[PDB]
This record gives sequence, C-alpha cells and structure tokens, in this order.
Amino acid sequence: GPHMATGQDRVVALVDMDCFFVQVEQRQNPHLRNKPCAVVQYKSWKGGGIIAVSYEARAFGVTRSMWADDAKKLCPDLLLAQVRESRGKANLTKYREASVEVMEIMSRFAVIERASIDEAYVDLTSAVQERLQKLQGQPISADLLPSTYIEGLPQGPTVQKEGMRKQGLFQWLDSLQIDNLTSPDLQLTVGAVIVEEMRAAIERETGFQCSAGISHNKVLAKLACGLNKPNRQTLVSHGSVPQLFSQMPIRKIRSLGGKLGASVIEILGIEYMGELTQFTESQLQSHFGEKNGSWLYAMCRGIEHDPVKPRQLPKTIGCSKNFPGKTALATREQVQWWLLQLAQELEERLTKDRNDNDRVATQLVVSIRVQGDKRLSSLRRCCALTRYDAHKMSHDAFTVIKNCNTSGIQTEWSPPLTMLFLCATKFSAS
DNA sequence: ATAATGACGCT
DNA sequence: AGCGTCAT
Ligand SMILES: Cc1cn([C@H]2C[C@H](O)[C@@H](COP(=O)(O)NP(=O)(O)OP(=O)(O)O)O2)c(=O)[nH]c1=O
Ligand SMILES: [Mg+2]
Ligand SMILES: [Mg+2]
Repeated sequence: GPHMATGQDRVVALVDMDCFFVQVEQRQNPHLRNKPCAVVQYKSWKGGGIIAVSYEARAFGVTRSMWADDAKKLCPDLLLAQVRESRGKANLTKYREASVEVMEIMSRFAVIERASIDEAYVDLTSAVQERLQKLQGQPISADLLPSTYIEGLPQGPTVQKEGMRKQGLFQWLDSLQIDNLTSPDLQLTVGAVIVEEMRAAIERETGFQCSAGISHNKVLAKLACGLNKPNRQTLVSHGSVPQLFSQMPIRKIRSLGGKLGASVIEILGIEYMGELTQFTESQLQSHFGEKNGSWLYAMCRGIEHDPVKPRQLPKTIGCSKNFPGKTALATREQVQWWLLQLAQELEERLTKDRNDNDRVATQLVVSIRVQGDKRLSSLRRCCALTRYDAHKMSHDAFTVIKNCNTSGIQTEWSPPLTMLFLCATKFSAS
C-alpha cells in the first residue's frame, strides 16, 4: 500500500501560446485584433491553406488544414494574414523570432524544454521549494490564482463560468495543507502561482496570451493545458486522475494519438485511459512491447517519468517544400533551382544561428519524395556540412540524390519530385 | 492539392 | 545510417 510509487515527486508545467501565429499577426496589425482571423500560406490554390485560427473564427467552424475559400463559406467576415514568402517558399521567421521572445521570458523563472515553436515544458520543482520557504507557512490566496482552474472541482452539495471557476478554486484551497512543504497538492498549487506570474510577464512583455497546465509530469501538464484554453491555466492533481481518465479517450494522451493508441483501443477492446488499470504490466508488455507496456502501466495511473530536458534551442535546422500535383519537379534545371533556393534560406538561418547561439552544424541531411511513392519520404542521405554556403550545400545535395534520377535522358528528372528537404544537424560549440 | 517543420524510436 | 512515428 505505502509501497506503490505514486509519481508526485515533480512539478511540471506546459505553457502553450493561444493561436500563436494569429496572435503574432494581430500584434503587428491591430485591425485583426478581437475578430475572426486565420493565418494562411499560399493564396493560389483555393485561397490558401489555413494553419492558425483565432478563437472567434473557431466559433464559426474554421479549422487548420482548411482551404481559405472553404473557410469563407462558414465565416464570410473572416480576416486573413498570409505567411511571408521568400525564394518561392513559405518562410516562418517572424514566428520563430516571436517564439524566442516568449521562451526567453519563460527561461527567467525556470529551465524550459522547447517542445514546438509555441510551447515549452517547465520543471518548477526547485522554484516551488523556494517560494514555499519564502511563504513561512501562510495560506495561499485566490487572488494569487486569478485564471486558474482546478480539474474535477467543484463537486458536491453559480451557473456562469467565472463563478464556477472560483467555487472549485475555493474548494481546492479550503482543503489545502499549507504547513506541509512536501504535500504534493500544495506543491502543485504553488507551481500554478508561479505560472500565473510567468504568464503575466509573457503578456506584459510581448502582448501574447497563453494557456498552461500544471501537474506532476509532461503528459498531464499538456493534457491539463487544453482543458481551459484560451487565456487560462489548469491544475491537474494526482487525485483527479481517475475521474478524468475514466472518460478520457486514449487518443488524447500525447503519443497515443496514432497507430499505437489505435491498437490499444483495438487489441484491448477499450476506449478510455482508465480501463488500462485492469491490465497487469506483463500483460501490456506482451501486447505492446517492453517500454510501451511499462509506460502504459504507469501512465493510466497518472505516473510518467520523462524529464524536462534543459533544451531551449532546436537540434536541427531544416527547410522543405512540397511540389504537389503537376508542380512536381521534372527537369534537372528545376531540381537544382529549388535546391538552391532552399539552401539559401538554410544558409541565412545557419549564419543567424551561429552568431546567436555560438555553434556550428556539421552534417547536411538531404531528403526527397518522388511522385507515386506512397511514403512521405522516399530517401534521406547525410553528407558532410563544412561551409555555410548555399551553392556548395545545394551542389552537395544534388550529387547525394542525382542517382535517384531514373530518366533515360540527361536533362529530365523522372519520376517527378514531390518534396525536397534540406536539414542541418549535428551541432558543435563555436 | 495541407504544408512546414522538429523530436525521438527501431534496426 | 536510413527509415518511421507522432507531434504542432
Ligand atoms: C498544429 C499545427 C500548428 N502549426 C503552427 C501555427 C500554430 O499556431 C503554431 C502553434 O501550434 P498549436 O499550439 O498546436 N496551435 P495554436 O497555438 O494556433 O492554437 P491553440 O491556442 O494552442 O489551441 O502551430 C502548424 O504550422 N502546423 C500544425 O500542424
Ligand atoms: Mg498554441
Ligand atoms: Mg502547441
């Protein structure tokens, strides 16, 4: 009983920017603020693919992956901003630079793990200990958690949203043990007070709003973070897991959203995270392998161990472009030209990277897709990266792939190429 | 005819 | 090393 390791040793947060690219455009262009807007890339085919949607536009049914002309059918006052284009391709530099803004602020409170362009995990265990010594042993106010939700509360014996939020918050605080510094519920509560402050600083200093989740691990933090977007944070406690998971679709836990989670549903014949507790670990390892079974056995009990790695900077810098339909690259003049375009954006980013973060890449990864191939990558070969020069890299990339050209003649390329990819990896201090 | 990325796992 | 999974 006492000998069951309950996974409450750490405080972990996930901070995720709300409709990030839309917010980045709305700061630049006031005209777009507090209106239905989407961010699109490439206007030509159907008015553009949408990649980010404001919450106002979401309310009409606009989703990412949508064509902008379909979007205008559900939402005719939709406003659009389009991604920058350079050298024939979408260029995400604005949002990368806006991301650095936000990660840098986050870094002041705690070590962060950049998880994507718009979210980072936080390990607040140490900071919580400090704020807990500072706090003598005094109660925690609800004024210190003005945007926090407590998952599972309220329960027991106001019908409008903000009032409901405070009721759960006061229920949570009315049952706190504020004299016990190793009480994991107190620890979470304190973590969420820091995340209120970290989130105020972000919006104070950037104009960007975010949501967040505060729990004991990365899966729960991520999952908590999406229960009350936008502009809100959510505390998932160890004790709230069994109710939460009893109706939680398996596909919603991170890394179960694909073929693994579909096979858990299909082999086990279940639907919800909580039905995994029935199985023994050995059982789950026979169905799903040694690491997954172990991982699943703890995860359904709300235990996960993957640590917040100290890594604020990407490990790979890549540029890619699809050539869909009858835009597939069929001449070798054509393949060279786009390999050079890509290599010029890669060169400029690598030079900025070196001056920014004092490191040089040593390996260039080339990848193409051919037309009619059913995989998303047909080939991927490495080669040495010794100079940050676009023509050398694109020359090197071409020779690494030139023998994929099966066309009978010299100047053609067959079958036509549907994707090109250049990535810099293997960084070393400079 | 989503598209542009970026991390991590398997052999 | 090259490929595959899952994510955002
Ligand atoms: C999911 C996803 C997002 N993005 C770009 C713009 C998104 O704003 C940036 C951050 O992703 P996110 O947090 O999953 N989506 P969001 O920030 O727009 O919306 P939310 O407020 O977090 O729900 O993702 C893509 O470019 N491809 C994607 O598949
Ligand atoms: Mg976001
Ligand atoms: Mg995100």
